[PDB]
Amino acid sequence: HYELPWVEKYRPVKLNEIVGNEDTVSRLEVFAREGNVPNIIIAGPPGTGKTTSILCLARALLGPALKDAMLELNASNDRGIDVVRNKIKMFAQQKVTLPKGRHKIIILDEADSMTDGAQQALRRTMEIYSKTTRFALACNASDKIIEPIQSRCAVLRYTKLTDAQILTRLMNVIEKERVPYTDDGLEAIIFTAQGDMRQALNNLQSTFSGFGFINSENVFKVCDEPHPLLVKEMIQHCVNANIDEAYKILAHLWHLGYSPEDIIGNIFRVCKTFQMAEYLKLEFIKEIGYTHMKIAEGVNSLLQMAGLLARLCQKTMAP
Amino acid sequence: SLWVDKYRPCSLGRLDYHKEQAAQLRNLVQCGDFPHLLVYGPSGAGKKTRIMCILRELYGVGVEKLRIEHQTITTPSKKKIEISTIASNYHLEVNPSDAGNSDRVVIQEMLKTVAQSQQLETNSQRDFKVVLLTEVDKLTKDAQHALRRTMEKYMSTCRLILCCNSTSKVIPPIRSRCLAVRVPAPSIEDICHVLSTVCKKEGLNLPSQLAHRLAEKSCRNLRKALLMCEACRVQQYPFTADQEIPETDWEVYLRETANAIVSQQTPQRLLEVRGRLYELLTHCIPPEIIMKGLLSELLHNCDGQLKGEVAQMAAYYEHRLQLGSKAIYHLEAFVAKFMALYKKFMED
Amino acid sequence: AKPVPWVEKYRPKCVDEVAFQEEVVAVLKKSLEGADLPNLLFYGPPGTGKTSTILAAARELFGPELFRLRVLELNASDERGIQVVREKVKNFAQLTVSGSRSDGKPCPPFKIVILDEADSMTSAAQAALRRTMEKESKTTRFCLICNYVSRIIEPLTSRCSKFRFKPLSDKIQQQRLLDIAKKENVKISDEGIAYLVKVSEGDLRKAITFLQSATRLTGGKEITEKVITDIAGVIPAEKIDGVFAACQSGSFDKLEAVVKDLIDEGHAATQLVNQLHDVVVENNLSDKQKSIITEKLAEVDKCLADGADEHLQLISLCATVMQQLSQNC
Amino acid sequence: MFEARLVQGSILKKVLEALKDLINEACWDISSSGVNLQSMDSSHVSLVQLTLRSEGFDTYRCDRNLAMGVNLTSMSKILKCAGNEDIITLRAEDNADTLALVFEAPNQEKVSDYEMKLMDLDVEQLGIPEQEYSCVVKMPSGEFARICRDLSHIGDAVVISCAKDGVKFSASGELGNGNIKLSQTSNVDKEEEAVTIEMNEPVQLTFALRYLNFFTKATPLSSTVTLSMSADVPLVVEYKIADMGHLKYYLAPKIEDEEGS
Amino acid sequence: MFEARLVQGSILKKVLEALKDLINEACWDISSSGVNLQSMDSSHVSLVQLTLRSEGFDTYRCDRNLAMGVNLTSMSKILKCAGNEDIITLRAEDNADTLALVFEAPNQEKVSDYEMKLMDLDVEQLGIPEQEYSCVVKMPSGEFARICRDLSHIGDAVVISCAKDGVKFSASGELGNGNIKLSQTSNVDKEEEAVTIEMNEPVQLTFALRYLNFFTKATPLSSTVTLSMSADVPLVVEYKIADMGHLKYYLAPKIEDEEGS
Amino acid sequence: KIRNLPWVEKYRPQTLNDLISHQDILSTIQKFINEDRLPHLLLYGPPGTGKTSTILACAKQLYKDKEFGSMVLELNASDDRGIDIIRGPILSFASTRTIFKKGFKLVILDEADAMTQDAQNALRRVIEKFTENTRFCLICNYLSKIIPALQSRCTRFRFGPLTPELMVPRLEHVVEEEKVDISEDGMKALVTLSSGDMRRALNILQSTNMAFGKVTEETVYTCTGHPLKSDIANILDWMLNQDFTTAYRNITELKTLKGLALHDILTEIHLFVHRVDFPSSVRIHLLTKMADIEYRLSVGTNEKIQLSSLIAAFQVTRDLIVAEA
DNA sequence: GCAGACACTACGAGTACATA
DNA sequence: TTTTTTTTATGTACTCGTAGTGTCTGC
Ligand SMILES: Nc1ncnc2c1ncn2[C@@H]1O[C@H](COP(=O)(O)OP(=O)(O)OP(O)(O)=S)[C@@H](O)[C@H]1O
Ligand SMILES: Nc1ncnc2c1ncn2[C@@H]1O[C@H](COP(=O)(O)OP(=O)(O)OP(O)(O)=S)[C@@H](O)[C@H]1O
Ligand SMILES: Nc1ncnc2c1ncn2[C@@H]1O[C@H](COP(=O)(O)OP(=O)(O)OP(O)(O)=S)[C@@H](O)[C@H]1O
Ligand SMILES: Nc1ncnc2c1ncn2[C@@H]1O[C@H](COP(=O)(O)OP(=O)(O)O)[C@@H](O)[C@H]1O
Ligand SMILES: [Mg+2]
Ligand SMILES: [Mg+2]
Ligand SMILES: [Mg+2]
Repeated sequence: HYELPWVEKYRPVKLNEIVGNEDTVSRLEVFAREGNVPNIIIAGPPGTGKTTSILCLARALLGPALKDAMLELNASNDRGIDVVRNKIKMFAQQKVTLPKGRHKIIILDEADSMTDGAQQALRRTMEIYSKTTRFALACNASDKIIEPIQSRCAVLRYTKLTDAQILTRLMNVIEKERVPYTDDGLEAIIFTAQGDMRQALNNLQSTFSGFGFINSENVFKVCDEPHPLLVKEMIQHCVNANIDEAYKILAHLWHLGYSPEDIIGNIFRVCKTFQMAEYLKLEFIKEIGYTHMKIAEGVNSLLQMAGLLARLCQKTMAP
Repeated sequence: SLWVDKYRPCSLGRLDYHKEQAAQLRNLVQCGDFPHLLVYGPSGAGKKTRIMCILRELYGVGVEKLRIEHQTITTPSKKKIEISTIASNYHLEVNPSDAGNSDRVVIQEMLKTVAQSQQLETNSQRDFKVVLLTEVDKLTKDAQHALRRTMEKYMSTCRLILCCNSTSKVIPPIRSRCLAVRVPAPSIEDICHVLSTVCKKEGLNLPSQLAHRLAEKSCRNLRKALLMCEACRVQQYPFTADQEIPETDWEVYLRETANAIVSQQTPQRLLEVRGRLYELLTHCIPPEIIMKGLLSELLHNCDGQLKGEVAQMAAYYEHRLQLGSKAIYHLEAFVAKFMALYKKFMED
Repeated sequence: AKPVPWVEKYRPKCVDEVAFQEEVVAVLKKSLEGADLPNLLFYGPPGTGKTSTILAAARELFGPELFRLRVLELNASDERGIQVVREKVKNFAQLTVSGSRSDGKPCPPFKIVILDEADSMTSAAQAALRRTMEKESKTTRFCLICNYVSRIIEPLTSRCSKFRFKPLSDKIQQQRLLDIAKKENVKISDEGIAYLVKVSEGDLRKAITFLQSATRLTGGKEITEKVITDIAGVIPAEKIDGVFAACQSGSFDKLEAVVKDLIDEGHAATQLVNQLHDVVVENNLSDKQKSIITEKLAEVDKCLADGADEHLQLISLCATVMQQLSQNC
Repeated sequence: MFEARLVQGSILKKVLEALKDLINEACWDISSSGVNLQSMDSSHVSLVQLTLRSEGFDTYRCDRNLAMGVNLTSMSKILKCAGNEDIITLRAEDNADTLALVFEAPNQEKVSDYEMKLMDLDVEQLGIPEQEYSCVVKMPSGEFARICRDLSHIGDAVVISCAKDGVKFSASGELGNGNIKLSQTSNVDKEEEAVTIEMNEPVQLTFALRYLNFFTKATPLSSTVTLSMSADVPLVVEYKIADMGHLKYYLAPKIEDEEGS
Repeated sequence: MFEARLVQGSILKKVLEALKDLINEACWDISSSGVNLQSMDSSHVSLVQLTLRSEGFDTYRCDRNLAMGVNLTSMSKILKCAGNEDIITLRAEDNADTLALVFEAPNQEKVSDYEMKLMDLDVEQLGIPEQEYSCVVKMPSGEFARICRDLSHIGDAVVISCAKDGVKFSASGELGNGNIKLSQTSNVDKEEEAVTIEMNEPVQLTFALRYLNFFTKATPLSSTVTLSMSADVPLVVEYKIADMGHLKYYLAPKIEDEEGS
Repeated sequence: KIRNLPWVEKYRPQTLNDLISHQDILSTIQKFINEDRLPHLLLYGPPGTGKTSTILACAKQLYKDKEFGSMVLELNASDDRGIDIIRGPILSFASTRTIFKKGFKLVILDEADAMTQDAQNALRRVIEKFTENTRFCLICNYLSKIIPALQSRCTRFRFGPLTPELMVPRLEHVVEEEKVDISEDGMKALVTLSSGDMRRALNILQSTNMAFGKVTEETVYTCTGHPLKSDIANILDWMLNQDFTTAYRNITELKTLKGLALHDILTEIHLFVHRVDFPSSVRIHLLTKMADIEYRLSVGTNEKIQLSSLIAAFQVTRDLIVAEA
């Protein structure tokens, strides 16, 4: 036997062990206790626990009838126009005896990869056989799922995890794993995770396996500080036409080994949600796209990024 | 047959202008080891006449017996595209710009089949064939980058005579591989001599003043000058000194479009000018000639401290037009910038 | 006994015939001796000798009987997609090195893949080449030829030992052109060969083409400087002085007139940009005026590099230098 | 006025899918001796001769010598609706510009007529010289269908030589050459398998692969295939369609490329 | 020098049509004892071992040992054009890359030399454990191929169980369960049809159906296939050719997880 | 035995101890291997830092030579890696057991940035469902080309650029095993021109050993063609001190004599501008101008005109700097 | 034994889209 | 309170129609 990593070994098996989104998880716990759950779409950031919530709800609702009354489909399966017509539909008509308030659950994980025609063919088999079967969909970008499917469900939306919600499960994993720690190292783990519980467990396991103790510099020796938190400060330095500090942060990110594509992509994501004027943001985005054209055609050096920073500083001083 | 085709010279010694260049081209192709040629100059100068005179000098008189040949080429997207081709018993002429952006496929498949095949008759036909690539300035950069190894590997068997208007659109990999032959436009006196010789060969009398006005109105284009000379013969046989010369409709339409630009500077006038530019673009007029005619007419109504900024604006928006794909955006941007500059100049 | 033009007749057959590219020629010469030949990347201006060096090298290493079985040459003239790299290049790189030379000359234990004009390869097709060179380098070698190294991705740049082909110096080009003229029974004056090596600007193919064309034009007599000037498309100095007189006049009508004169006489705008820049960097203008005139010359040359119209770029550059000359008036 | 009747419907179901991908038109020339079809491609590489005599038709009425042209795109969709062992009758009037094609059952009350527009094409007869070749050999039809499909997996151009030992089929490519020499199979029960050589001058020539593979789907039309070729005369492939006539094919040699370093 | 010679060409045809959709390239290991072939599939799940004895060849000579990497997609297009009552010649020089596949046509006249190009894929030698199997079952290849086809209709992966009574095939599929249990059917006139059990320990393993039906394409090679199975070491589908050698197959079991409940 | 291989492949770190720079990451990876708890890895960084060699050393340490074909399914950008491969061979490799010896398998996906988004989306549940039986290693250069679900599933180790302090002894080992005469300035030139990349350092060393036979600063800067620091300082001194024609003549004479290229001159001048205490407006103008010149050199342009513009970009700001005072 | 009918997979063809 | 159409140049994925072809039934 091989020991599992802490991401999959410490997966919650009950709905009370899932932290974050307390109202939605509590309502899912009530549904799992009583029954008659509706069709459900859970959307959110990766690592929030949508697959965990769906699987825990299905395991608590079905129980011993799991192997015959649950159909799990993933992106590793086909889920084409033929699988919806001959596999989802045949399982929907299929007779499975169940207790009262319990239905067959068709789990369609990662429904963004589902094609538009397959989701169109999924509608009438969802509406007709709702007396016998139920659907549970999980997705990251809810815009890829078509509107008639979203109208057929209660579209639940998951938010990014609060640091205390990660911290409680970090206490849980630490006391079942007997991990020596300090407080600042766990704040470093939370800071490296950035709302991702998978990244929190991965970084905690890496720091425990590599060093055996959780302080700040043991975490930052193998993990990394998040990239757009420095890009926000460098864009802020570009806002006040301060080219020296902006180039200092750009050169620090360049000597860390980041490619120009990743740097300019995080620049664009920071400038998307930055707090400035609307016209200044628009000409900043136009300048970023003009530089990204030169990055894409082949020329990508520190000189191009410094020229982009200087043009962004020029956009402030040119009303 | 019109006057542009009935009185075209056949041999290099019959050319009335650029006779020293005709003797140089006579001495160039005599041995047969001449390199690839890049015949460039203004349109209507006589580049194709010199190329066919070179082809007459190399082979027999069989280069004037042409035929239309059709070839269907398969794209990488598996869509069949038909391309027309002028071919003779000694040479062949290709216009790859008729295929659009698929000219790279024409260079990669059509040209290699011609270049990789040695000529069937070696005694009547010479030791090499000639491929005429006409309008290589309109070629995309991918087709020009696919061209270069064909001009190096099978050069001693397949020779090339490239014809274009501007050598700035030709990449320096191609420009290094071929000897550039410059054919300037004939002056007013050479065009007057050609028109007088054509009119005397038809039994007519042509005054010097009318021939001079035909030469200035054609802007040193011998094809256009011979066409308006034939048109002036058609409309009125007595060749008066002040006989009205007919004009093409797109040029005067461009003049009226620029007059409408000057007359009002408002967004709805900009919309009407955009409709006029749509009318000009839908008649297959190239957008750089629209920009050139616009700058030719709008600078007549500008004052002396405004012409440089309008010229720089026109060149900048023409370069952005050649970088982009949609002509109407850059044309309307140039027109809107000119209206803004004209309103700022007149209101101050 | 057919005639052959001089660019292919004087194409280097061996490595010692390549001129002025001393470091890479020494590298391939030690590879000819038997040293570990690395993956090569050749880049530089046109006419410098990137294709001929590797072709003469492969002819030297393999001979006539092993060129077809050890060299795969791919250019932009054939199809190089993701599938050609994934199938044809990988199946060639996975082949066995079998067959030795019959003349007793040593045979190298690798194949050579020549990807000439690798700027035209896509970024996806270049990404499929990486572990082909990393895995199959025991039995094959890769030589990418390009003109701009920015079009080559950074993994492929890092995998290949880069050799930059410099533009040829005046001295080496002068001796090579004099040797070619001596071998062809033709004569050229000192001013003629000086103007030839000034016009060619390190392009040996252009120099050989101009020398051959002047030989055919004159017929075998003295190749003087005037046949070089009228064979190169060099604008006469009177046109440049007329352009500067129209610029110093301060009126746009004479400026349009001389720009229309230069356009109608078939002069290329690259030659006008070169001669105009040569005049501006060698006169008594101020440093600020020279600075923004040269900046306009650079941006006009760039705008001509993407194939913009000649007349509008020339009228914009002439308007800018007209404003610069008439500002101090 | 032209009206003809066929003995079997499978003749047009075996002759007309063969020229699905060769020629862009079907020009039938009416004479008193029979019908004639001489057409070329758009690439001017293959020539097809189809001559069916009048003695084998069920009926044949002819008064004038005309020339009609039939397209392929509408014709190919019609024949899939037609039968196999039925009779196919045709009708064309003197002044009408619409050829009538009927593929009715041999015992039926009603007919089925899918007419098409006559294309007014202006073509001329190039004229085959019918000169003496260098080699004339006889080959089986079904075996020729296999050996044309054989070399399609090797390269794109094949080489056919024909010496006194036999006819040599070669296909050189990046994979490996393949050599096939049919010879001396007269000791068989069937008269179909008798491979004979009639003449003697050997000629080596290269022919394109695709046009031979476009030919060998019409192999159950005839029993044997006669192969005729010379040094500069194009390769002639002869078919004999039962008792009603004969079919002739023509391939110009494929252009061989240069050899370099 | 390597010169092997197949006594009938039908033996090579049935071998390489079983590895056509399964194995990636043919890596022939050549020695004086015979021709070996030990290569995994593309998915690194199945393993094929093929050993042909030198005594089964017509003439076999091998001066020095060779490793012979040959692409099979280009190789499998040559056994399509090969006879079954015919002679197959295999040639390989000491330091060359050509592989002469010389045979005769079904018309049985002509030599047909086809060439391959050798590959330089180095491969680490995979060690066959040669351990004792806790379930050895003799079973006909026709019956093993039939119930593998019937089980592909019902499910995706099949549960194969062996015990004292006999082998048992279970397919938990979409439409339901398909259970086939066969035993002691040696009381027939034929000697090929026989189910025999040799060892004792009862195992249970799940295998992919797409490889079990791939392995049963060697049905014309052997009348009876030996099935070897145990708990740790994988399933073996063993074909023993009568006068040529043996064909040895391996297939790893699938990962299954019991429900927590 | 002697072999005919490039020095970037002849000298490959077959073990984890032969890699030089990322000591903490490799110590954590060795502790993952020794404790039999290796997770799904995401090795990303600039090229030439040793990401392929790290996972090849890991696969060589985990599995012996008699069972390497049964445990490692290595797929890179040279192979077709579509969604048919993820739903086919990769899924069948992940969901099955081992033929010879019981153990966990490894799927190495080199150049995972070149994979499509459909294959990356199909890869998520293959990683998550069969994490006990097999582990997936994704190696990329651009982390933005990998979907955030795959970044969440795999713990990431940033293989940053190789610092020249720890990059020296590996080059010393290559020099000692290759019998190469090298000076101190030659090694300094190698670790300066390499810029955190041990592949091009070995390529420069092999090319300089073949071209000259010795590795000195002059030989390295001649074989590479890079300008020396003193010549870049002289070019900056000419552009900031003298008039247009004299500085143009000096820089053109230096470029003709040394055979320099304008790209390396632009790179080193851009590096020397941030060290020189410029005003903010002057630095912004200079950065924009050199960005324009370095963009302009990517097409068929004349290099002399761009050199004149490079001089012009400093002759503009000379008067501004002096009048700033 | 050979002609007709059945489902089977391989292949050709058309279409959409690729970002946060 | 207002709706047509094929261009962008590859790479990949999806979906559907069609065509050899192995195999089964029957007189
Ligand atoms: N809310 C949570 N509470 C506790 N553990 C969690 C939570 N979310 C994630 N985890 C842990 O992270 C692992 C992976 O969570 P997942 O449910 O797979 O993430 P996800 O929400 O499905 O995101 P995607 O879209 O599938 S990448 C689980 O096995 C848990 O160990
Ligand atoms: N270094 C050189 N030594 C001798 N002859 C040369 C040299 N460079 C160029 N030539 C001559 O010029 C011809 C063209 O040289 P090429 O090697 O094709 O130039 P190039 O490097 O390929 O330029 P590009 O990038 O392909 S446009 C050769 O056939 C020679 O005749
Ligand atoms: N850390 C290192 N220690 C020692 N040698 C190294 C190191 N990194 C790279 N090298 C050398 O450089 C060669 C190439 O290293 P690679 O592992 O292929 O680089 P890489 O990390 O794969 O970069 P990319 O993104 O794949 S191009 C190796 O064979 C070594 O010779
Ligand atoms: N030397 C000449 N003598 C008389 N007519 C000429 C001469 N050169 C050109 N022409 C006429 O002028 C026109 C120029 O067109 P063309 O020769 O195609 O050159 P271009 O390709 O530059 O338009 C032709 O129609 C031709 O009849
Ligand atoms: Mg999930
Ligand atoms: Mg080249
Ligand atoms: Mg790597």
